[PDB]
This record gives sequence, C-alpha cells and structure tokens, in this order.
Amino acid sequence: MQGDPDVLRLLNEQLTSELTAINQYFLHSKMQDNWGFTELAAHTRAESFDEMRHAEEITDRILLLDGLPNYQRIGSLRIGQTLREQFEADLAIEYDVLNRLKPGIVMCREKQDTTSAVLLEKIVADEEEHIDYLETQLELMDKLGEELYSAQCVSRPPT
Amino acid sequence: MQGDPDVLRLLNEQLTSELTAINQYFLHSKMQDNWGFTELAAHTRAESFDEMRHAEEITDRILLLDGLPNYQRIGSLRIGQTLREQFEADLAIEYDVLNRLKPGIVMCREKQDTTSAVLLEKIVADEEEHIDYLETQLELMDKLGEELYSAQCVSRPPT
Amino acid sequence: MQGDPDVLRLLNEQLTSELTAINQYFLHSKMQDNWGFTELAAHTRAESFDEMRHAEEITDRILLLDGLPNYQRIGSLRIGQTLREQFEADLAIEYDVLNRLKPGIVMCREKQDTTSAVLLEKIVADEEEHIDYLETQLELMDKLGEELYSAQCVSRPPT
Amino acid sequence: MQGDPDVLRLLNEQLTSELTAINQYFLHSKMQDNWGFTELAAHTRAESFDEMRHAEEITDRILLLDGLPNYQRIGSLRIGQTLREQFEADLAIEYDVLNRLKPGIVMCREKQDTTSAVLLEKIVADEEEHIDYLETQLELMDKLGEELYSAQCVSRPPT
Amino acid sequence: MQGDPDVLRLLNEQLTSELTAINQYFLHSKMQDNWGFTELAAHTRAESFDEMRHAEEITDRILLLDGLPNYQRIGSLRIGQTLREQFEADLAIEYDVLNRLKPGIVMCREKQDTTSAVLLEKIVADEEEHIDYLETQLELMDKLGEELYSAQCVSRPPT
Amino acid sequence: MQGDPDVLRLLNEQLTSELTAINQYFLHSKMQDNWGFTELAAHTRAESFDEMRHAEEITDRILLLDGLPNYQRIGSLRIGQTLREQFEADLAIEYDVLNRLKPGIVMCREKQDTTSAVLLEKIVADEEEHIDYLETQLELMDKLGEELYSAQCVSRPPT
Amino acid sequence: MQGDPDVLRLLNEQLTSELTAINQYFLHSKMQDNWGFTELAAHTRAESFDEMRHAEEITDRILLLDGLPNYQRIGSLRIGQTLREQFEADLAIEYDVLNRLKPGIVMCREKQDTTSAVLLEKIVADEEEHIDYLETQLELMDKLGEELYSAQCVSRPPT
Ligand code: HEM
Ligand code: HEM
Ligand code: HEM
Ligand code: HEM
Ligand SMILES: [Fe+3]
Ligand SMILES: [Fe+3]
Ligand SMILES: [Fe+3]
Ligand SMILES: [Fe+3]
Ligand SMILES: [Fe+3]
Ligand SMILES: [Fe+3]
Ligand SMILES: [Fe+3]
Ligand SMILES: [Fe+3]
Ligand SMILES: [Fe+3]
Ligand SMILES: [Fe+3]
Ligand SMILES: [Fe+3]
Ligand SMILES: [Fe+3]
Ligand SMILES: [Fe+3]
Ligand SMILES: [Fe+3]
Ligand code: NA
Repeated sequence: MQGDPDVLRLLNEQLTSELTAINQYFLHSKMQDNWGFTELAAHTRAESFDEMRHAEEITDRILLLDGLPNYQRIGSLRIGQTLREQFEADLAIEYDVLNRLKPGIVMCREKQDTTSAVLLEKIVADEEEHIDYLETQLELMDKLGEELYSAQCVSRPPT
Repeated sequence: MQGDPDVLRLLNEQLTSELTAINQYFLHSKMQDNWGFTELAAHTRAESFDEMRHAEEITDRILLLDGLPNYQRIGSLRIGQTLREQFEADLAIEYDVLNRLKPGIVMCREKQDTTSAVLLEKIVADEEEHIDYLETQLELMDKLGEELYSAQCVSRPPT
Repeated sequence: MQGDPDVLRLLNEQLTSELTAINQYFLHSKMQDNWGFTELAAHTRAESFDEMRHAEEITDRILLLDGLPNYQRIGSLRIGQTLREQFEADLAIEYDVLNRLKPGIVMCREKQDTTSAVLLEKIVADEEEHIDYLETQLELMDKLGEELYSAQCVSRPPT
Repeated sequence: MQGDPDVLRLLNEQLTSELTAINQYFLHSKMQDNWGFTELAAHTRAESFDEMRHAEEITDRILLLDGLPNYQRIGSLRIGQTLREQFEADLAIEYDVLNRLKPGIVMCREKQDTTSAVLLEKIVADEEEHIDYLETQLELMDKLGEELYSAQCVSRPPT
Repeated sequence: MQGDPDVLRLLNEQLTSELTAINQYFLHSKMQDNWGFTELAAHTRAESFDEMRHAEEITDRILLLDGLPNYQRIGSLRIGQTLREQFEADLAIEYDVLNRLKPGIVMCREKQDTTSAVLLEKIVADEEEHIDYLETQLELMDKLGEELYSAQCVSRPPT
Repeated sequence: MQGDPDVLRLLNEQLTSELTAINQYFLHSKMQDNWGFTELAAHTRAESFDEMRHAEEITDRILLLDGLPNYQRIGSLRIGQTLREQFEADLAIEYDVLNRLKPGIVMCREKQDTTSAVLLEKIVADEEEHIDYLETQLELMDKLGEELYSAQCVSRPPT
Repeated sequence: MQGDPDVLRLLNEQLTSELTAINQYFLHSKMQDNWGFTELAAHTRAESFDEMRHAEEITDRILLLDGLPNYQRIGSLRIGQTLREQFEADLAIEYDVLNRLKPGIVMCREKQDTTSAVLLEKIVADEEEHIDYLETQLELMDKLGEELYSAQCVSRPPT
C-alpha cells in the first residue's frame, strides 16, 4: 500500500527539520557544556535526543507508506555564539515546524490519512511546549539579568 | 444519550468486521499450529485476541451511544489452505477495514462525534501495522523461498 | 589553547564521515527491519550508535582545540536496496575512513598532537573490525547462498 | 622412582600428539570463528582446551616417573581450508592416537605400569567419542548439504 | 635492564613538575577552603591527588629503567592570592608540561622507548583537559563577574 | 582487507615467540611444582596463560590482516635445571621479544598500521614488566642466599 | 586572628620536616617494593601517608594562625641503598623532629598557644613510636641476621 505523494513529501520535509534540529541542538549542548554551563547542557542534550525519536517515528511512518526517508538532505544550521543566540536559533526552528505542520495536519486529514495526521499533531504539541520553555528562558534572562541567569546554569562548583 | 444513526451503523459494520477477523485469524492459527507451524501459530493467535479487544471497545462505544451491538452477523470467512493463502486472506480483510474507516472517520467528525472517530483512528493505525507485517511476510516468502520461509515457522525440533 | 589548523581540518573531515555513517547505518537498519531482517537490523542499529559516540568524541576534541565542529556538511549517502548492496555500501565508507586516517595519524604525530592521534588510532582499530565483519558477511552470503543467508537474519517466527 | 624407558617413550609420543592437537584445533577454532561459523568455533575451541588437559595429565605422569616431558617436538599440522577439510584433518590426528595407544596400553600393562595404562585408557575413550562426533558431522554434511549444514554453525544473526 | 639517559632525564624533569604541581595545587586547595570557597577546594584537592598518581607512575617507570627518581628537586611555586591568580598560576605549570612533553614523546619513540612514550602521552591528554577546565573557569569569571563566580564556589550555607 | 608483508612477518615471528614462551613457562611451572616450589609454580603457570592470551591476540590480528598464523613452528626451548637457570632462561626469551619488537613497532608505524603497532606496544610494556620481575627474583637470590630464597617458594608445610 | 612569629616559624620548620619525610619515606617504599620487599614496602608507604596527614594538620594550624605554610622548601633527603641504610636514614629525620619539638612545645606554652603545643605534642608521641619501630627493626637485623630479616620482608612466593 502506497501513501499519498503530498503527505509523503510533507513527512520528508518534517524529517529534514528533525535531522537539522538534532544536529543544531546537539552542537549547542556541547558548546554549552564546553562553556561550563553543564546543567543547562544536559537539558539541551535531551532535547536533541527527543528530536531523534521524532525523526525515527517519521521514518517509520514513511517506510510504512512505502516512501523513501530522506537522510541526505539537511536544512541550514543556525549555531548561536551566546546562550541567548542559541535559545533564539532553536526557537526559529521550532516556529518553522508549526508553520509547516499546522496546515499540513489539515491536509493529511483531507487526504484521509489520520495516522500521519495524528503523528504530526503529536509533534506540534511537543514543539509548542519546547517553544514555551525557550521563550521562558529568554524572559528569565531579562528578569534575572544575563549574568545571574547564566549562574543558574553552572553546577557548584563549576565544571 | 443517543448516538447518530449513521455513526451507529458504521460502528456495527466495523464490529461485524472484527468478529469476522476473530474467527478467521483464530481458525488460521489452529490450522497453522495443526500443520506444524507452531511459532507462526502463536503470532496469529495473538492477532486474533487483539481483534477481540477491538470488538469489545466497539461494543462499549455502541452501548454507550445507546445502540444495539450486532453479535449475530458474521462476514464471509476466507480460510487459507496454505500459509501464503492465509496471509493473503487476512490481508484482504484489513484492506476492507481501511476502505470503510477512512471515510468513516471523516463522517464521524462531521457529525461531531470525536470519541467514536478517535476509536476508529486507533483501529486504522493498528490495521496499517498489521497490513505491513502481512505484506512483509509475503515478500519474505519470495526472498527466502516457500520452504525456507516455512522452516522459520516451526520449532526445534518441530512439535 | 589552540589546535593545529591542519589537525583541525583532519578532525572535521572525519567528523563529516561519522555523520554520514550515522545516517547511512541508521537508514539501512530501518530498511533491514522493515524487510523482516529484524535480527540483523538490531546489529546495524548498534553500529549506527557507535558512529554517534565517535562523532561526539571527535566533537569534544575539536572543541578542546578551540575549533569549530562542522555539523552542517554531509557526505553522499550510499543506500542499498538489498542486503548485499547495503554491506558493500557500508564497506565503501569504512574503507574511505582508513584511507583518510592512515596518513592523518602520522601527520598528527609529526605535528605533536598525540591526543588527537590516539583518538584517530582508536577509530581505525574499530573500523578495521567493522570492515572484517562486513567482509565476512559478504563471504557468508556466497558460502551459504543468498536465501539461506537471509534466513539467518529473521526471527522465529519472522516479525 | 624411575619409569620404564619404553613406557616413557610411549608417553612422550602421546604428548607430542596432544601438543599437535592443541595447536591444530585451536587454529581451526580461530579460522571457524573468523569465517562466521561462531557456534561451531566455540565447540572446537573447547576441544582444544580438553587437549590441553590431556597434555597436562601426561606431563604429570612423565614427571612422576622421572622422565623428561618433551615440549620441543611437534607433529605436522594439517590446516583445513574448508569446514569439511578441518573435520577430516582433526579426524586424522585422532586415528593416529588410537593406532598408537591401543598396542601401547597392552604394553604398559605388560610392563606392570597400570597407572600409565589407565591414563592412556581414558584418552582412548575420550578420543573415540571425539572421532564419533567428527564422523557424525561429516555425515550430517552429506545429509543436510554443505550450505545448509554451514548455516547450523552461524548465530542469528551471524556475528 | 637500563634506560636511555635522555629518556631518563626527560622522565625526571616531568617528575619535578608533578611534585611541584602536587604542592602548588594542594596549598591552593587549602587556601580556597580556608577562604570559604569549600566547593572549589574539593576539586582542586582532587587535582592534587591526581598529580600524586602521575608522580607515582613516573617513579615506577624510572625505577624499572634502573634510573634514580629525583624527589629532591622542586620547581618554583606560584602561589596565588586570588582565585583568578590561583587559576593562572596552575595554568602556567600545565603549559610548561605540554611544552616539555610534546617534543619529549617524539624523542622517546625515536629512542624506541614506547612504554615511556605512552605514559607521557597519557599525561598530555590529562593535562589538556585540566588546562581546558582552567580556561573555562577563567572565562566563566569574565561572563559571570568575579563576585557572582565566587558565590558558585561556597556551599549553602558557607561553611 | 590485506596486510603489509613485513608487518605480517613481524607478527608471525612474535607469535612464534609467544608459543615458545607458553611451552617453556608452562613446563617450568610443572617442574617447580614437582620440586615442591608450589607457591612459585602458581605464578609461573599464570605467566604461561598470559602468553596464551598474547598469542590469541596476535593470531586475531593476523587473521584480520588476512595472513596465516603460524602454529607449526616453535622456538628453541631453554629448560632450566635449577630455579636460577629457569629464571635466566625465561629472561633470555623476554629480552629477545624486546629486541625484535622495538624496531618492529617503528616499522609498523612507518607502514601506517597503528593497530598492529599498538598491539606490539602493549606486549612490550608487559614484557618489560616480566623482565623486571625476573631480574628482581635473581637479585633476591643473591641477597637472601639461594637456600633462603627457595624457602620462600614452598608452602608451610611443603606440598 | 594573628599568630606569634616564633610559633609560626616553629610550625613551618616542622612542616618542612614533614614534607621532607613524606618524600624520603615514599621513595624508600618504592625502592623496597622494587627490591621485592613488598611486605615491608606497604608499611613504609603507610608511614608516608601518615606524614601527609601531619603536614595537613600543621598546614591548617598555620592558616588559622594567618601564616604562610611553606610548601616551597624541602629538607635534604637521605636515600638509603640497603634496608639497613633506609632504616637508619629514617631514624635520623625522626630524631631531628624530637630535637626541635621538645623545646618547641615548651616555648609554645610560654607564649600561651596551647592548641599549637598540643598539635606538636601529638606529633612527638607519634614520632617516639616510629623511632621505637625503626630501632627495633635494626635490632632485629642484628639478632636474626640480615639475610633472614630480609626474608621476613618478602611475600611467599616473592613478588
Ligand atoms: C465473538 C466475540 C468475542 C469477543 C468480544 C471476545 C472477547 C475476548 C476477550 C476480551 C478475551 C481476553 C483476551 C484478549 O482480549 O486478548 C478473550 C479470550 C479468549 N477468546 Fe474470545 N471473544 C469472542 C469470541 C471468541 C471466539 C469465536 C473464539 C474461538 C476460539 C474465542 C476464543 C478465546 C479463548 C480460548 C480465550 C482465552 C480464555 C481465557 O484466557 O481464559 N473467543 N475473548
Ligand atoms: C547527527 C549527529 C548525532 C549525534 C552527535 C548523535 C549522538 C547520539 C548518541 C551519543 C547517542 C547515544 C549512544 C548510545 O547510548 O549508545 C544517540 C542515540 C540515539 N540516536 Fe543519535 N546522534 C546523531 C544523529 C542521529 C540521527 C541522524 C538519528 C536518526 C534516527 C539518530 C537517532 C538516535 C536515536 C533514536 C537514539 C536513542 C535516543 C535515546 O535512547 O534516548 N541520531 N545519539
Ligand atoms: C600451544 C598453543 C596454545 C594456545 C594458542 C593457547 C591459547 C589459550 C588462550 C587464548 C587462553 C585464554 C585464557 C584466558 O582467557 O584467561 C588459554 C587458556 C588456557 N590454557 Fe591454553 N593455549 C596453548 C597452550 C596450552 C597448553 C600447552 C596448556 C597445558 C595445560 C594449556 C592450558 C590452558 C588452560 C587449562 C586454560 C584455561 C581453561 C579455560 O579457560 O577453561 N594451554 N589458552
Ligand atoms: C608533597 C606534599 C603532599 C601533601 C601536602 C600531601 C597531603 C596528603 C594528605 C593530607 C592526605 C590524607 C590521607 C588520608 O587522609 O588518609 C594524602 C593522601 C594521599 N597521598 Fe598525599 N601528600 C603529599 C605528597 C604525596 C606524594 C608525593 C604522593 C605520591 C603518590 C602522594 C599520594 C597520596 C595518595 C594516593 C593519597 C590517598 C588518595 C585518596 O585519599 O584518595 N602524596 N595526601
Ligand atoms: Fe521535533
Ligand atoms: Fe522539540
Ligand atoms: Fe481490528
Ligand atoms: Fe488488526
Ligand atoms: Fe566511526
Ligand atoms: Fe564504523
Ligand atoms: Fe587428546
Ligand atoms: Fe580429542
Ligand atoms: Fe600531572
Ligand atoms: Fe594536572
Ligand atoms: Fe608475550
Ligand atoms: Fe611475558
Ligand atoms: Fe611526622
Ligand atoms: Fe613518623
Ligand atoms: Na534454517
């Protein structure tokens, strides 16, 4: 049984987004750890691994639909040079997901592929929470001031 | 609390298809077990028990909607005389499910019955997986050869 | 502390090779799994995860040398459409690694970066074993024959 | 305490055979493992270690009889390039053992050295079983076909 | 067994450096503890004990090479009066180590003393990580501000 | 994958030395045990088993390199008639290993085969240590006096 | 809180002696261990670690007194070439401690610094005991005879 060509292309575009985010988040976590923000880095690393899960799920869906998962293509990394830049770069990816997926889900259901729809609805919900988390860190950076904020991202003592 | 008569009719149609699948899968597994393919048989038998669970969830839904679950009607069994035929026979039932539930779900949602819809979406998801497994079994029969595939279905020694 | 720029170029090239390998091995694993070769897929999946460890190790080193780990660039995937093509495709990557690392190690040592050299020596040893595994599988295919080899790669019963 | 000179010679010849067998079987196990026949390899390896135990028992007896255990001399290895060859090679050693030890035991008892007699009687009993196993393996190859037989020697999946 | 005279000299110089580092780091840990930066103190102290382990490993190698471990000689301590100074002082030792050991290792290998080479390669790897940590600490001080940074070094409450 | 002819020859010469050592050490332990030096014999025996491990490692590396491990050829055994002679005879083998492997390693690295080099470097480190142990035993005999030294080799009471 | 200049100088002279002792004793244990006197070496080593403890205590008392602990200066090492010489060399250090600390304590108490006096009194009690031990070892050598005494220092068998 073959999936709908547009649904499949939508899934591959999402796949590319996940692969991009895996790399971007993973690199950020390494950088964060390298700067001594070890506590922050553990969180960002986990976000990276969650993206790997999404990526695998999508790959599973594509193969079931008899498509070809695209592992060759990658989007453009935005690698931040400060904590703030990193949060904002990560926000950018997440917002791009929502813009793609919101109308994509509607399309999936019009094409009577609810299983694909449901998988993307799951992703939307996960990205909304991450977007919320990030936007809250940026808020706290302003409420706290950048130094005091950063201090909450190191262990005691710093390592 | 009375359900939409069309939604109700759809649910009863799906229940008929579950009860048919239960009998078909169960019998196929007894045959497989009776032929010597005991390892395969256990798998088929479990598939039968999952159909039972689906049938019961459908029954619950119908009763909740004040409908009358149809336990009288059974569709036409396709009993396979070879492992290949049995896989093809089970495969044909699942495709009927998809063919019915795809527009079924869209309809449920238009009639503003999301709970019934979510039940059918769950079923579509499981059926797709089972279709994939069965289609994959048939491909494996071609790659391995009939005899070779069949030998992976018996225990050691054969019981 | 600043790393030798050629050493850093070498590490980044190898990084790209690891990332290419992660994707290629992961996809091959999902394809093998989707064909029914569930026993083989588990192994291949594990080979993919070692590549991820390697990539992190190289990343750590690059960061320590105050370099810029490249997560943007990816090599050409070689995707196989049979078990044989897959083994050959994965072999081609590994062989590339050796050819790059054999001179690289000598070079790292001429440049007095032994930590980087030892890292790459470790990689070489691993790749040598993976190559030996792959090449042995290809041999087995011939000794046992395609089908019979394939049968050793499915569970009982097949899943 | 001094041993009879012919008994000591008989014992030292048997030792050479053990030492020969140790090396032959161990290399075979290595080559079988290297080939992917890892299940067979473990058995062959175990056979090598039993040979080591024989060799040590013979050494003990020689030392007790105030003789000189010969660890310098070795027989000619027959290294097989196929599973069948390896079995026939191993068989050939085991037969030489019977041919030597049968008259040897009668001799030991004639010379009233029953302890050496009993040691040699145990080795004969052990070699007969090993020979029988090798013969069965050669037979199974004929009954199952070589490829099919080989497949019973790999693990699932082939490691 | 006699060691090469230059290798032995290289080894004894490294020993002096270890002995120097042991004392410097230990005093620093004591002064950090004494200042109330008790969380930092424990890490620094641990660093001192790793130095002790290095020193013992070097001594073992010298003794094995029939040389004379020099425990009389010591380098000039650089005792810091601020946390920043202490970090810079400690850094200065670690850099001298790299500067000595880099050419030293090539020399050991030229003289075909690989065991001494490997020991020195391990120390380099360890020193690079320590240097990186010190650099990160210096950086964190800049990013967090000195007071804020210091506060990440006291316990709650300050003991 | 095919190994360099000089590296393979180097590895095989070393394998010959390991096999030779295994025999010499094992027989020495048996003699020591038969003289009543049961405590010393246990250590000598364990040394033999370590040689067995090295021989397996070399064998594996040869097989990976697609060479033929030589199990046919054994070096000349020096079998000591006193503890001192045994000690000295074992020293002579070990010093031959160092003699070969020192330029051997350098050549391995010139030929860009680091995995092989690293195996031999490990072997050299172990041998340097066994030489230390043996030379110290010989020193102890001179210090304590042979009778007294021998007494430390027996159990209480002697067995 | 500021300590008396003579008390501080007293404490620092003693610290210098502890640091000197640590080195002399540790190196002696390493030599003893390398001569095969492994049992004796363990005790000598533990003595070194006890000196380390005294040095930390003195360091703490100095810091509390607001002085500068001297970790730059080490006394003259007497490194014995035989057990007897090592024993005698260690005695000489210990007797110097008593020589200093005896009037040292009295002066401490005249200056109304009992905490410091009590630390030194503890040190003296420990040293008197280590002197007893060492003098008894030297007596034992005369009684048993050096060879025999040495034999009690090795394990069975010697390692
Ligand atoms: C037709 C409507 C049926 C319904 C709604 C139903 C429901 C269930 C359910 C919920 C279970 C529990 C196990 C599981 O769900 O996996 C079960 C077990 C079982 N089913 Fe059915 N079933 C039906 C008919 C049948 C038929 C036609 C057979 C033919 C053999 C059958 C044979 C069995 C057996 C032997 C068990 C195990 C009993 C036990 O474990 O004590 N059932 N059934
Ligand atoms: C591209 C840079 C990547 C890095 C640096 C990386 C790193 C890692 C590491 C170190 C692990 C754990 C290894 C272990 O525990 O054995 C891991 C797990 C995993 N990887 Fe990746 N990986 C990368 C890309 C990918 C890609 C392209 C996929 C495609 C599916 C993927 C899928 C996964 C999954 C599903 C897990 C398991 C997650 C978990 O168990 O929590 N990764 N990754
Ligand atoms: C001559 C060529 C030989 C080879 C290639 C060889 C190989 C090996 C290897 C690789 C081991 C691994 C030990 C471990 O992993 O701890 C081993 C163990 C052992 N060796 Fe040998 N060895 C040889 C000769 C001998 C001889 C002459 C004896 C005489 C008794 C012997 C007796 C043993 C025994 C009893 C063990 C351990 C048994 C066990 O692990 O179950 N070996 N050997
Ligand atoms: C030179 C100035 C030194 C100072 C001030 C010093 C200080 C100390 C102190 C106070 C302890 C406490 C031990 C205990 O509480 O049981 C200790 C333990 C120890 N010392 Fe040192 N020591 C010095 C030199 C050395 C040297 C040259 C070595 C050579 C190996 C060494 C190796 C060790 C080790 C391995 C421990 C225990 C490790 C642990 O507790 O985790 N020390 N040292
Ligand atoms: Fe995602
Ligand atoms: Fe996310
Ligand atoms: Fe169903
Ligand atoms: Fe189903
Ligand atoms: Fe890799
Ligand atoms: Fe690999
Ligand atoms: Fe035998
Ligand atoms: Fe046998
Ligand atoms: Fe160090
Ligand atoms: Fe360090
Ligand atoms: Fe060896
Ligand atoms: Fe050795
Ligand atoms: Fe003291
Ligand atoms: Fe003392
Ligand atoms: Na089979």
